[PDB]
Amino acid sequence: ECQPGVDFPHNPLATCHTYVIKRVCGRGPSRPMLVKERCCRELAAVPDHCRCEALRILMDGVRTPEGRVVEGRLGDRRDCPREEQRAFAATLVTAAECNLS
Amino acid sequence: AFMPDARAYWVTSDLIAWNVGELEAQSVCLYASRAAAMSLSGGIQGYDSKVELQPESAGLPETVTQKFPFISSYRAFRVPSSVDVASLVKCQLVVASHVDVTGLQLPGVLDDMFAYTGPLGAVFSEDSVSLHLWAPTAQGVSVCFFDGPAGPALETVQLKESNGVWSVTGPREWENRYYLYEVDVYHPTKAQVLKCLAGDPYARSLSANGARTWLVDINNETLKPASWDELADEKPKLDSFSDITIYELHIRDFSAHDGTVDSDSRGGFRAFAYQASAGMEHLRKLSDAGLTHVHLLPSFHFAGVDDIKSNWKFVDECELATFPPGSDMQQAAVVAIQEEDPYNWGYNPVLWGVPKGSYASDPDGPSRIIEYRQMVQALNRIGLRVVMDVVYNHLDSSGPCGISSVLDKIVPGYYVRRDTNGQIENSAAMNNTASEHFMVDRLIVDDLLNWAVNYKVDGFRFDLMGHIMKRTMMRAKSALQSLTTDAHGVDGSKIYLYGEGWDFAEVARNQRGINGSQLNMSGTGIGSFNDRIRDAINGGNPFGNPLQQGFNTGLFLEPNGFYQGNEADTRRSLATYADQIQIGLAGNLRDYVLISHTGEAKKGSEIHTFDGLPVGYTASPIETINYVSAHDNETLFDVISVKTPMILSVDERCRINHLASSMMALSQGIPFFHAGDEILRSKSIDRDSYNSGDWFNKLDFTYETNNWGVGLPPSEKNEDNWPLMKPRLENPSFKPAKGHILAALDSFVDILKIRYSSPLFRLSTANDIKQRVRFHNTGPSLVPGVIVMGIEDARGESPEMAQLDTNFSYVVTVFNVCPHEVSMDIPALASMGFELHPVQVNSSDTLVRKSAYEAATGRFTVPGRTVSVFVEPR
Ligand SMILES: [Ca+2]
Ligand SMILES: [Ca+2]
Repeated sequence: ECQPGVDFPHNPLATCHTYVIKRVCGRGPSRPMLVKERCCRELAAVPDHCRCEALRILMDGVRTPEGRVVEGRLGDRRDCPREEQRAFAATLVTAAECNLS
Repeated sequence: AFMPDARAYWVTSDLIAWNVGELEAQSVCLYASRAAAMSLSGGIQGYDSKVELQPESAGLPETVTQKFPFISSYRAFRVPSSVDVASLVKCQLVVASHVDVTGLQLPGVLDDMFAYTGPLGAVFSEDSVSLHLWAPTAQGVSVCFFDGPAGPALETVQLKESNGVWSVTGPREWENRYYLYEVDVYHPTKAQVLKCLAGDPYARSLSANGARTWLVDINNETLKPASWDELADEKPKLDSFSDITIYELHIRDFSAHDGTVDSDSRGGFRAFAYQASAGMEHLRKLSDAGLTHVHLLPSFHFAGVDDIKSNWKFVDECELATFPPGSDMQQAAVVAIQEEDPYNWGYNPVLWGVPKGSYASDPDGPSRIIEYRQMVQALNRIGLRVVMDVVYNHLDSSGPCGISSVLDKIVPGYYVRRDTNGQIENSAAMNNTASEHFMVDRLIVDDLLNWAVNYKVDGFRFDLMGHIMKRTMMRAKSALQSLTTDAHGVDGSKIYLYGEGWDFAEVARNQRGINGSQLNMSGTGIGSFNDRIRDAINGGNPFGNPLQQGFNTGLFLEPNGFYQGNEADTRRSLATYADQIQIGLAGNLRDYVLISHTGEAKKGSEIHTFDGLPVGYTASPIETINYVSAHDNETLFDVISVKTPMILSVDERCRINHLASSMMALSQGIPFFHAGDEILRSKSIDRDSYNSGDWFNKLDFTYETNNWGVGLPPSEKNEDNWPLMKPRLENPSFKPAKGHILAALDSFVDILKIRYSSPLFRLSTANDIKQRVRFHNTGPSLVPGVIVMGIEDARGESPEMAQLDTNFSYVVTVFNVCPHEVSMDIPALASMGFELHPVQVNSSDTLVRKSAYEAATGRFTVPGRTVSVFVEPR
């Protein structure tokens, strides 16, 4: 039932996408803790029962009836493969990061 | 080697806090070692003193927890009266309890016993010169004197400690000497006592790269330019804070590429003192239009740039121009020399009280002090007040080593903020300051007074204000306002304050005390950046997906192919963004009532952003800093070239740039402009150009180039966005010509003049805005991409309000972002005597001239991609 545009915004956690790149690939804007805070605030704005869904869309994205992915996803970056980016993306809710249920 | 961690706290002179077991707290002993000889061999060996710490049942009292809330649940331990506290803080200290060994964080006990309010630095008498240094943990403090900036030591004098303060009084002849402090103190990061050579925190001048401190009297006649003491009479008139417009400029960028200025003055304080340079004529044009304030990026002593100019490296600016506009070869040449180039923003504070040596003609001598004062004087004379970017949130370096470490060298672990393990916090950037501590608080206020009195500065921009305590912000405000002309030569009531009120990291939700966040700074009279209006205009946010569209980037009106939902979703998002802008246009007030896109009448605070917080958060319009661009992130031209449809012509984007800028200039509150917004400045889509050199940060006052298409920006910061940058850079139709740049400037100048042609754009109070400001294109029936703003004034026989405008009785502004012309019909503005503003009637742009009004139905015909101002004359 957790639909993008209804329960949470389109491109749900776009700030978290950049934060994943800064942490894993080592590249992105300065003041990484300011980027982190907006990512956690975007994550906390999502209702509790939809948070895991919105986190999956960041990682894998939603595929249209047309066949292609739109609202994600974690792609390939220089010396920074998808599966390496994905593993850290799941740990964003944990106590060591944003600390959210 | 013995390298302990610091999990325990010494909070008052008789109390230690530590989060250990309720039972294991019955075997806690305090160890001390002056020579720091402690080791493990398997208990502890090599200690001077051993005293039992007795656990307290009650815990930590309120007066302690109110200062340090993050450790409120910690166990309390009593320190016996037999212990000499003053001597033990100078030693290596550990508490030990199976075996759990940790160090003590001391700032708490240092503020309890050694809080000092008397003279510091250098005090000049008629026959004597006295020095004062705060170092309550130092074992000894000496002063090395030097004859010049290069020679060996002349003399060495010991200092006497009194209440944590080391002092010495010498003769008058000490004046103009160069000196360094010799401090032997225990450093926890090296776990030993080191004899450190350190500069003065209260230094007023330095030699090259802060190698030595110059013992100079700032009141000296030989340091004052002609008529400096009479500058208060020369300073441009400021009736109210509501008349402020801000122009953000970096000192080096201003004259680095300016041929009309001598090469020895290029990129320094002297450039602003030129008679008729291209740069000073540019600032003169804006000032005559209505510009009031100039905000300059960090000018104090920072690290990152060598003061000795002979070490500077350069890029081959001829051979680099032969590369393709979308190549990666230009950035490779800059990155190779970026550490030894002349370029940096200056966000690496070392000493706050001394002007930067690299911006001076000579790093040695009185050069840096005089040329700074000349820069302030010159800008005031052309009618522009000076604002300093102040960075009190962090420091460049820490530890006992390096030329760039000063404060943390003298008093280790006090000036810097640390976590519950004793490690330094890096959330601001590196080495965060701790403004909650008394002596850090004092150092910040004493600095703000130094620049206000000795340099006659007209305002301050606080970098990461949310990392500074509100307590410090409010005390600085009262101190600056209390300054009078007869007592200190500067009218302090005209000094304005603002900053970055971002709430994040270990200081968020008041975890270290009431911090200076946007929300907490409500009703204080200190400004803060409106990031709500910024994101609503541009689209998305600086850290989000680069292709996210907003109000002024064609969210629904002109899709760019990037999926942002269906047509109904983008239209509802566009109307939401418009509601956020309108609150900001009305001064981003808490209590201002606006009819939102649903038709519901909502207060500014009741309208929220899509991810939590309230949009309107201010009690007064002067607390709002409306902007669409700054030095941070991508420039207005760069962000519009990425977000807007790729098929568009550069002439259409030029008009969009004018819309964003005008929305700021015509808004209630205080407009903020980045240098180059008038002349379509580009950084070649660079988002973090702090270390990108002169190549990407170029400001051209010949108006020949906007610096678009000079190769892909540096990899470390932009590499991942290269694929969406390259084709835009490689396309010639993206690069504007000379005619575009000049037309954008002339259109910018015109809007400023409109703002200052009516006091109605600059309403001083919240209650004035409620009564007078009305928006019209509202509800479910509104025309998308159109904002209509009307300002009412006292009219007719016996009006409800006072008269503020002598020429006009009503002003209406129409903002149109649609690709085509729009015909509005507003019944409330019917049968009125409106006409187009005389500035826009004589405008150089032929498109704006076609704006019209009809009294019949209240029709407002406004051209596409245009802002029009209508007025009702008396
Ligand atoms: Ca002016
Ligand atoms: Ca550099």
